[PDB]
Amino acid sequence: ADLLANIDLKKADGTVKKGSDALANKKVVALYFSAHWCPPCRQFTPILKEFYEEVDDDQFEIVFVSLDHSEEDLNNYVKESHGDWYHVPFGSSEIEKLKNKYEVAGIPMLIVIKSDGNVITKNGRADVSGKAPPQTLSSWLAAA
Repeated sequence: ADLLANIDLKKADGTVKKGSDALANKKVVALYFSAHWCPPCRQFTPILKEFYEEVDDDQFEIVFVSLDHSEEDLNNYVKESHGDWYHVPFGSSEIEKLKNKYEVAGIPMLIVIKSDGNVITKNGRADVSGKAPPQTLSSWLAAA
């Protein structure tokens, strides 16, 4: 089973294919939940692009799941800052489905999954950047 087998996924060049074709041979997929309106998001995205380009690994893929408020904002964000990975089209019902499935509210969030959808780690952001302020403050509070 692979999570996104039947979902339309798009690249910056505008081409669309089904997840069964886009993510074939991917062993690890990172779901990146983000939006242009979010200042921590905009700071993390270049660090994510650097990671993606350094590893240069055809077993790995990123899928952007946008919390942007319009298709214009989604597309400009991708063009301005993202590496050459896939994203879910604006307006797709899959955006909400994925947010619900992974319990995403606050962003940025980088959820690293097996191709079947099981979570490897919800802490993709910290693994990539070395930092994740909400989770850090939460463990401080939980010790206080």
